Amino acid sequence: DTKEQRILRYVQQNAKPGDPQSVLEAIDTYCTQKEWAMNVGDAKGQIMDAVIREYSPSLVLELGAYCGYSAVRMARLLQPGARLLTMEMNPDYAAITQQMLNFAGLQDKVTILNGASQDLIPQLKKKYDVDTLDMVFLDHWKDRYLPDTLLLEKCGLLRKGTVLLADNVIVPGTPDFLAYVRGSSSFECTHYSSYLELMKVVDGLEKAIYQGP
Amino acid sequence: DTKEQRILRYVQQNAKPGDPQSVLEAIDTYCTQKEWAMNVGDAKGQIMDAVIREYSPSLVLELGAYCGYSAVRMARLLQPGARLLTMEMNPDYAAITQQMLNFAGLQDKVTILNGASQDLIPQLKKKYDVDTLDMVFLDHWKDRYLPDTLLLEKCGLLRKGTVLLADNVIVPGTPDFLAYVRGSSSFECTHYSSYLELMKVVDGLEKAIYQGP
Ligand SMILES: C[S@@+](CC[C@H](N)C(=O)[O-])C[C@H]1O[C@@H](n2cnc3c(N)ncnc32)[C@H](O)[C@@H]1O
Ligand SMILES: C[S@@+](CC[C@H](N)C(=O)[O-])C[C@H]1O[C@@H](n2cnc3c(N)ncnc32)[C@H](O)[C@@H]1O
Ligand SMILES: O=[N+]([O-])c1cc(O)c(O)c([N+](=O)[O-])c1
Ligand SMILES: O=[N+]([O-])c1cc(O)c(O)c([N+](=O)[O-])c1
Ligand SMILES: [Br-]
Ligand SMILES: [Mg+2]
Ligand SMILES: [Mg+2]
Repeated sequence: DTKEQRILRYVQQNAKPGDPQSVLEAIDTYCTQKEWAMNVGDAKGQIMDAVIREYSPSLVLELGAYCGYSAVRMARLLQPGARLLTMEMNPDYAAITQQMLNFAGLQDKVTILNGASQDLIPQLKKKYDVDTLDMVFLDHWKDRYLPDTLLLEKCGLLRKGTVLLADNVIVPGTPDFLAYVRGSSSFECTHYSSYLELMKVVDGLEKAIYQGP
Repeated sequence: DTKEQRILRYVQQNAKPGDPQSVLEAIDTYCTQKEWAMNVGDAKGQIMDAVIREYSPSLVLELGAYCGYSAVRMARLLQPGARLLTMEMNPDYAAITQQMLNFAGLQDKVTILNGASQDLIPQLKKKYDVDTLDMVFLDHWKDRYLPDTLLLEKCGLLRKGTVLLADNVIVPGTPDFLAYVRGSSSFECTHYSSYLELMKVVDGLEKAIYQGP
């Protein structure tokens, strides 16, 4: 089996179907105690959660699904009738994502788009009936953040107020993208500093309440 | 200089005087980005916080102060009239702890005792007219947890309801202590699983809001 198949199996064993919180917690545990994986992670996930709650987007685009962790994070906070589209070019990853969404009970709010962003973004208006996007989460290969931002602009998919949220602008880093959006009057930028989710060591406290001799 | 001098300087440089929360955050930042140190840490510190809030102890004894991190955590949550005694054998560390508490503005709630727990525990009743303790936090050298627990009992410092809270019962581990309190009818035990505070890698998200062409 693969790492992504092992993550899904761990979720199926330990999380609760229909409970997105339990799914996030199970992936967090597996990927900090058993095998590291490139999910956005809990620390940066809290920041993502706050951006979703603040802007209450009706239509979100995610670039890079992997196993569905960030899709589960975002979709569980969407208002009724709000939607997430997520693009993923690795079909085995997309297959895991679909199963993860089904387990979490969020499959009716998320649509997986199979293929590469450079091929699918130009299809959003015609094939998927998108007018403009309310929010875009960028988390795919880092050398594509800037070209896809420019493609979204050229295709007329952004409007005033559309929120781009980009992972990993420090590590592995996206210096061309950062230079562009920070230097351009077309974007108002805010940086949110945080941490990667690396492997951890389990420890514990014991509470012992004295009962008398 | 020493690691503990560098930690204290980083706090004085970056935290707000009189603000315990800012002091904790500065220590967290230094000891996860610059140099690891044996503080209880933020994850286990949240559990400590919850125990303090649940039992609202009027008299707390801490075994092992180091730089004052856990003393700041506990003292900032103590109610009016409550006090913390902390024992620290290392005079250099005891001095750092005093400066740390002074900076945080918590010095009037904490009394530092500079000596070894096995020497000072039998003197608490005579030197401070202690009757019994409401809570004990054990976080000193791990081979002393069991003998100091037995000494606290012998010297009459525990009452029915006194809460012992022990750090590191998994890593580095306190197997004799754990076997004793879990096995003994004199203690009712609860385990709180958590994680060590190891070094982290800074990353961040960028929020870029589109304004138009
Ligand atoms: C870091 S992972 C996604 C993690 C996910 N956002 C999360 O937080 O759970 C990166 C993903 O992007 C996919 N990918 C990379 N370039 C892509 C592109 N141009 N179009 C679509 N998917 C892409 C990869 O196959 C991979 O699954
Ligand atoms: C892990 S550190 C304490 C960390 C502190 N509780 C915190 O979370 O910020 C251990 C400390 O215990 C002190 N120590 C070890 N054995 C002791 C003893 N028998 N009596 C008093 N202090 C002791 C050491 O000098 C050291 O500073
Ligand atoms: O190597 N990493 O720490 C990461 C982290 C990440 O969050 C990534 O998205 C990533 N990637 O897409 O290649 C790599
Ligand atoms: O080595 N460690 O990870 C630790 C952690 C700790 O929390 C400790 O208290 C410690 N010690 O007192 O020696 C050591
Ligand atoms: Br691929
Ligand atoms: Mg990422
Ligand atoms: Mg400790």
